[PDB]
Amino acid sequence: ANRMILNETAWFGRGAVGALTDEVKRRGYQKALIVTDKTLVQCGVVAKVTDKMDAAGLAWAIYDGVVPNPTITVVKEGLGVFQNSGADYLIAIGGGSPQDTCKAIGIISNNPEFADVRSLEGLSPTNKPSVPILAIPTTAGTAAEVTIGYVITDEEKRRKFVCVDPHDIPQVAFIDADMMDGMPPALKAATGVDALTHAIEGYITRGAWALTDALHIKAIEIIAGALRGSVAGDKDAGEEMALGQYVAGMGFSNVGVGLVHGMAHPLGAFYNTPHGVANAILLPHVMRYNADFTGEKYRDIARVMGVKVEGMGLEEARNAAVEAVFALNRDVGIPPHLRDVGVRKEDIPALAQAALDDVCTGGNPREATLEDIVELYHTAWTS
Amino acid sequence: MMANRMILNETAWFGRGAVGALTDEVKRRGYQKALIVTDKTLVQCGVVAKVTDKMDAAGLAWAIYDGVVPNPTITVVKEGLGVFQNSGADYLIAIGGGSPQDTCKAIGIISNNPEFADVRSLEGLSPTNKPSVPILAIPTTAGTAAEVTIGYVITDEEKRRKFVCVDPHDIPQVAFIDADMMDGMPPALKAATGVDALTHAIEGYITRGAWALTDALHIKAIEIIAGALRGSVAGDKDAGEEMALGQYVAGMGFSNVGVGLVHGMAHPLGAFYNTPHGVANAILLPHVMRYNADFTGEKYRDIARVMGVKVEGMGLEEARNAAVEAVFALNRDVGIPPHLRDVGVRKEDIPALAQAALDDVCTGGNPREATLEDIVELYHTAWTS
Ligand SMILES: Nc1ncnc2c1ncn2[C@@H]1O[C@H](COP(=O)(O)OP(=O)(O)OC[C@H]2O[C@@H](O)[C@H](O)[C@@H]2O)[C@@H](O)[C@H]1O
Ligand SMILES: Nc1ncnc2c1ncn2[C@@H]1O[C@H](COP(=O)(O)OP(=O)(O)OC[C@H]2O[C@@H](O)[C@H](O)[C@@H]2O)[C@@H](O)[C@H]1O
Ligand SMILES: [Fe+3]
Ligand SMILES: [Fe+3]
Repeated sequence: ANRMILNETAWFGRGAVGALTDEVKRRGYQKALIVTDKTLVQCGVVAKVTDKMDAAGLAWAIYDGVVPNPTITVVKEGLGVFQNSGADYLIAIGGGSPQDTCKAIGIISNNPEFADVRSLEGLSPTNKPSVPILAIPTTAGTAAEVTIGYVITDEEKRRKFVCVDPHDIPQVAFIDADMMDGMPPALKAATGVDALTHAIEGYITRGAWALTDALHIKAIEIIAGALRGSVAGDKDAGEEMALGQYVAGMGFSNVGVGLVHGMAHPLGAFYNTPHGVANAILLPHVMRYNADFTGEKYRDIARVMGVKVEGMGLEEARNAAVEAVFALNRDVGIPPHLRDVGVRKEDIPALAQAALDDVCTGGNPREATLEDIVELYHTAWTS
Repeated sequence: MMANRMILNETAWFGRGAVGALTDEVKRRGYQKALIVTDKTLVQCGVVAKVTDKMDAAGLAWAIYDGVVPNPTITVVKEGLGVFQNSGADYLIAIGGGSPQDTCKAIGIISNNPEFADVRSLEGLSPTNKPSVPILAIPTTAGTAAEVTIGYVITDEEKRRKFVCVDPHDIPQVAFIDADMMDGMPPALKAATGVDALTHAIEGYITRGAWALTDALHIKAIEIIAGALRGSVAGDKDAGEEMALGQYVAGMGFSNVGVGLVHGMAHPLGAFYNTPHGVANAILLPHVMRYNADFTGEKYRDIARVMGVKVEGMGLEEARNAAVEAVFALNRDVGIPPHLRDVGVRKEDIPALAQAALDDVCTGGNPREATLEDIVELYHTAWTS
C-alpha cells in the first residue's frame, strides 16, 4: 500500500495569512515562536503576520537567526530560544531554510534524545509529534509547508543530511502569494525551478503511483505555465506559482525525488550554493541520464511545458523534455554551468560520494554509480 | 476570505491490503482500545473480521457497535455514543460506507463536545470547541468519501429530514482506502455508490465555490470514475482499486467547496422514503446537469472529454448535451433505474420534497440559483417518461 501525509488544514490565496489568528484561537494556543530570518524581518514580510497577531492580542516571540542552508548551530540556537520562550507552538515564516529549521526545533523539543540534530538523519525514529507548526512560505518554493522532509547542514562534517518523519508535518499551511511577491526575480527563478525539479523528479521516482503522478504532472503544467510571468512580476502568475509549488510537495514528500536533489545537497554543504540554482543547473543533465528509465513520462512533461510532442518518436520527445528545461533555465536567467556558481572540479569526486550516499539518490529511476555521478557533475561543470 | 481552505486527512493509506497498515498506526499513536462502528451486514459478510483478525494478531483491544442502519438516525447516533462511553475505548474505527462513517463522526464529536447530546444541535457549522475522538476510517463502498470529508448527514426521524453537520473537528486522523474491503459490494451497490462518487465530482466541479485546486481534483476523479465504474460493476479487480482512489479524490475536492442541487434533491428522498443516496443522486444527476448547463462555462466540455466523448471541434451546446448524454448512458450501462417512480417516489409528495430540497444546505452551492418551481419541475422531469 502507498501512504500519503498531507496538511490536515491549509489556506490558499492572496490574504491567506488573514486566517492565522482565527486558527490559533480555535486551537487554544497561548504563545508562538516565529522562526524566520533577518531579511524577512527587514523587508516587512514578518510584520504582515505579527501586525495581525498584535491586533488579535496573540502573544509571539521571534527567532530570526536562520541562515540559508540552515546548520546544526542554527537549529540548536533556535531550539534554545524556543525552550526559553515558553511558546507552545511554532510559526515558520520564510522559505525552506526557516521552515526546515522550524521542523527540526519542533521535533527535538518533543523528542529530546535527538538534541545533537545529527541523529535525526534518515527515517527519524521519533516517538512524539513535533510541537505544532503553522507554516507560511515566502518562496515558490520548496513546499516545506506540506513535506515530511527537512535538510540540515552539518558544518563540521561538511554535509547536508535529509530527515524524513511524518511527525514533522505542519498542522496548518498558509500559502499566500502576498508573502512571496517581494522575492527578487532571481529568487523567484531559482525557487520556481526547485519546484519544477520536485515535480519532474517526483513524476519519475521509483515509488511513483497513480495519485502522485496526477499531482506531479499538474504541478509541472502550472509551474511551466506561470514561472516566466512570475519572474517578470505578473501578480496572477505569482499566485499560480504559489499553488503549483505546493501541489508538487503533495506528491514528492510521499514518494521521493532522485539524483538532482542527491547531487544538489553536497553543493549546498561544500559551497552554500542556493538549492534551487544547484537543482536548475543539474536538472536537464540528470533528465538526459535518466531518460531511458522513464517510460512515456517525458512525452507528458514536454507536452505540459508547451512542446508539440505529437508525431515525435520517444527518443525525440525525451530530447524535447530536456530541451524545454534548458530553455526555461535560459529564459529565467539561471547560469547554465556549475563553474559559474563557485563549484571546483577538484571537489567533484568528494561531491559524487556525498551524492551517492544522499537519502534522495535512492529514488532515482536509473541506479547511479559513483562514476556516473562524477561524470554528471563534469557534464554540468562547463560547455 | 478571498482565500480558500482545504481540510484533508493528515494520514491516508491506499491500495489493496492498506488495512494491513492499521495495527502499526494504532501502536505508533499509543491508543489502548477501539470501538468499531459498523453494521450487521459487514459483520455477517466477514468484512469487519478482515480488520479484527489483524487486531487480534497484534494484541490490540476492540469492542463493536453494529447498530448502524442506512441513512443513520438520531437514535443510532445516541445508541452508538452510549456503547462508545460504556466500552472504555479511546478511539474509533469506522468500517463501512457513509452510514457507519457518518454515525462514527457524530459519536466522536459528541463524546468530546457533550453539549451536543441531542444530535440535532450539530446541524450547520457545528460550534464545537474540541476535536472528535480520533477516528480511523475504513470505507467499504466506493463511495461517499466520508473518510476525507468534514460533512456528515443524520436523519431526524421526528422531523422527517436529513440534516448536514459540517465541522473540521470531525476529520478522521487516518483513512485506509483498501479495495479488498469493497469487493463484496453487490454490483448494484458498486453502481449506486460509484455514481454517488461521480455526482460528488461533477457537482464539486461546477459548484459556486470551485477554484483551481478543487477543479484539478474533481476533473481527475471524473476521469478515474467514468473510466473504471463499468469494469468495477462487472467485477474487475483493477477497476475496483481505481474506483477506490477516484471516489476518495472526489472527496478531497467537494468536502472543501460544496456540491449542488443533485444532493439537495437527493436528501429529501432519503428522509421521505429511505431511498439509497446513490440511486437518488444517479436518477437526478443528468436532469440537474441539463438544468445547470448554461451556468457551467466550458466545464461540460471537460466532463464529456474525460467520459470518453470525442469533443474535438464540438460547439459548446453540443459538448454540454454530450456530457448529459454520457451520464444517462453510464446510468443505463450500470443498471440504475431511470425514473423516480421506479424507486418508490409519490407524485403527491413533490411539493413537500421540493421545499425540503430548496432548504437543503447543499442546494446553496448550485451554480444556477434554484427556485421552488424549478425544483418541482426537476422532480416531475425525473418522475417518469
Ligand atoms: N519573499 C521574500 N522576499 C525576499 N527575500 C526572501 C523572500 N523569501 C526568502 N527570501 C530570502 O531568500 C534567501 C533564501 O531563502 P531560503 O529559505 O534559503 O530559500 P529556499 O530556496 O526557499 O529554501 C532553500 C532551503 O530549503 C531546502 O529545501 C533546501 O535544501 C535549502 O536548505 C534568504 O536570504 C531569504 O531571506
Ligand atoms: N463492502 C460491502 N459489502 C456488502 N454490503 C455492503 C458493503 N458496504 C456496505 N454494504 C451495505 O450496503 C448498504 C448501504 O450502506 P451505506 O453505508 O448506507 O451506503 P453508502 O452509499 O456508502 O452511504 C450512504 C450514506 O452516506 C451519506 O453520504 C448518505 O447521505 C447516506 O446516509 C448497507 O446495507 C451496508 O451494509
Ligand atoms: Fe528541493
Ligand atoms: Fe453523496
